[PDB]
Amino acid sequence: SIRIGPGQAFYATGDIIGDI
Amino acid sequence: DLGKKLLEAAYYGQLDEVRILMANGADVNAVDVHGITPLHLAAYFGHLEIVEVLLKTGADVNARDNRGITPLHLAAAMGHLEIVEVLLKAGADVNAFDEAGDTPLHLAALKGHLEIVEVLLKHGADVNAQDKFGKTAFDISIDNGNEDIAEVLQKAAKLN
Ligand SMILES: [Mg+2]
Ligand SMILES: [Mg+2]
Repeated sequence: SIRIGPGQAFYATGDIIGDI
Repeated sequence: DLGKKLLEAAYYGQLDEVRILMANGADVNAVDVHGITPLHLAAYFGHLEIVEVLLKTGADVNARDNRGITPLHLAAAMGHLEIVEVLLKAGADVNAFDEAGDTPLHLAALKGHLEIVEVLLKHGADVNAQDKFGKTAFDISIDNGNEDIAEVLQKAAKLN
């Protein structure tokens, strides 16, 4: 999944954006 | 319905439709169940003119999604320098922390954007801010081997 560490919140938002 | 169309217009770079929707009463601060606004989407996808129109018509420059991500976080990570500059000029919080504790400076360092790092620093980005993993932007630049960014972050820290 999203790897745990720096950037994880950014990547989670990016993934959500990718599903719109 | 107008808010969903406005989100989609921002996503797909539909500048003229953004103008039309807001003339017809669309909420410039429309927000989805993830906390994402039109301004977030325009910042992420690099739609500079849409960023400008949204701000002119009242978009909250500092909107946080459900993960604490702001439009500035997204533009900084995605390498959109002019958008970064426009957001800062409009009052964007340079040191906004997302739910991982990352600031725009952390993300600009993570994705290796030298001039974005420099602009953030000139607007007061905090070299001492640590994310929830104990990392400053400098630590991130060391971890990803970006010597130029590490050098400018170390200089900023020394001259603070
Ligand atoms: Mg997806
Ligand atoms: Mg450059």
